[PDB]
Amino acid sequence: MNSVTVSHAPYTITYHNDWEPVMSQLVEFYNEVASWLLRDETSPIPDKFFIQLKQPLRNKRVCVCGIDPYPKDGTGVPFESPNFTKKSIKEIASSISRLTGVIDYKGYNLNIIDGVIPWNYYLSCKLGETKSHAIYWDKISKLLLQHITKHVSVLYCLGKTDFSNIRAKLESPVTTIVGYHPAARDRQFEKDRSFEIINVLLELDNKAPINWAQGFIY
Amino acid sequence: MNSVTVSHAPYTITYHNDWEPVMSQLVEFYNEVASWLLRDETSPIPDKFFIQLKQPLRNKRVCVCGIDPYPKDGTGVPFESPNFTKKSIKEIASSISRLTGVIDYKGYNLNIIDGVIPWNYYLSCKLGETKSHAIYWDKISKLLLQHITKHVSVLYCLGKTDFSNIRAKLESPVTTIVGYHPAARDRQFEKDRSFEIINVLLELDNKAPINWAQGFIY
Ligand SMILES: O=c1cc[nH]c(=O)[nH]1
Ligand SMILES: O=c1cc[nH]c(=O)[nH]1
Ligand SMILES: [Cl-]
Ligand SMILES: [Cl-]
Ligand SMILES: [Cl-]
Ligand SMILES: [K+]
Ligand SMILES: [K+]
Repeated sequence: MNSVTVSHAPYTITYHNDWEPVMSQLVEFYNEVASWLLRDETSPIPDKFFIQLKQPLRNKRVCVCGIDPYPKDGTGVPFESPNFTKKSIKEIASSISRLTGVIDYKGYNLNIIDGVIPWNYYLSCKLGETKSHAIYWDKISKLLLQHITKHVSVLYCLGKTDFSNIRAKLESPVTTIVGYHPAARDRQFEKDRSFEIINVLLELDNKAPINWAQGFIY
Repeated sequence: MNSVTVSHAPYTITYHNDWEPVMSQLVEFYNEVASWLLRDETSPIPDKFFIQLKQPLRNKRVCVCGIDPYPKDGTGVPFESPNFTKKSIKEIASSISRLTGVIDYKGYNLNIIDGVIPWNYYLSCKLGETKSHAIYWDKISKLLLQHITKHVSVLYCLGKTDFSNIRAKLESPVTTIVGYHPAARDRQFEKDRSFEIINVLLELDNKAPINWAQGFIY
């Protein structure tokens, strides 16, 4: 676990060694755009922007990727809602409940699942405004996700319109699924088969399925 | 069925209307390289290069794709061996035999199966030399396979090394699986569950299964 310093808040970024190859470019890129980010109140707060860089990558086989943090109360862990109030994670838990038979739970967290790294393409938004920092994270977003696709077997992105151009953006050889976002119109998410498809493709790729029930909190 | 003219042999390419949108570009790319390509004796003969363009695409939900034709005796139909002598198709048949329970058969052809189009990424080779014509087919190969992946639900490529970067070339929402080639050492093809898993993937995509037993000749 090393760290590097950046000129603007949060001033230091702690990271796992698996990220070493991109940290130099990340410092340079972040120093360029950070003033744009910090003039607004943000979700998450700046000290939590990069908290997922503490996660290893070599033991990951699925990236679960949303476009950017919750408009409010983002923790720096994508989808995480400590009090289980956010619609997105509740919808995800409901789907996993249906697939796993786990009916009694108090919460759900993608970040405690073996082999899964939850990710947000953009690492912040202006408080209460989705995708408001897209232009500023852009170069960093491509850099960091491309780095993740060097490790994982499956990239699962949520939001058909949000991720409309993801394949041209990454130019990756990795398996990529773009599914419905939890708030997609007409409850399309609950019929989405992506969690099942991911496991079929992993086992095809000679990897263990994801045990999605590990995400539950009791 | 319409046809177009090319400047060198086979001179006329007849095609089903489903291929209409790539034909002008095909003519242009083929005219650019045919003079160099036709320095060699080929598998298949030039009059059979394009015979699969006679197939419709709108009723196809799976493409089974090899790298290029048999080094000798290619017929223009990928994997096809009229006398059932070639190793690849014998291994394919054996795999489908175990999957289906069909024990007595005299041959197997991937081209007589409802919903399947068998394909070769490169449409010829120099006689007796595998992948020898990749230099000539390059642009055509991308053009044609990309068009197929706008119609099929699953793309099944044979050759882990040959197709390792294929999802970056296609940049497609199609579900692409890359499996072992029939002649993979330590008999890895025999362990491969791709043919079986194709129907699982199709079901998740709300499509009908393939009846792989239609491929048998008796
Ligand atoms: O972190 C989050 C939360 C909701 N939606 C996302 O895309 N990411
Ligand atoms: O047509 C063929 C024959 C052998 N191998 C392939 O990949 N395709
Ligand atoms: Cl969506
Ligand atoms: Cl063979
Ligand atoms: Cl192989
Ligand atoms: K969001
Ligand atoms: K071949």
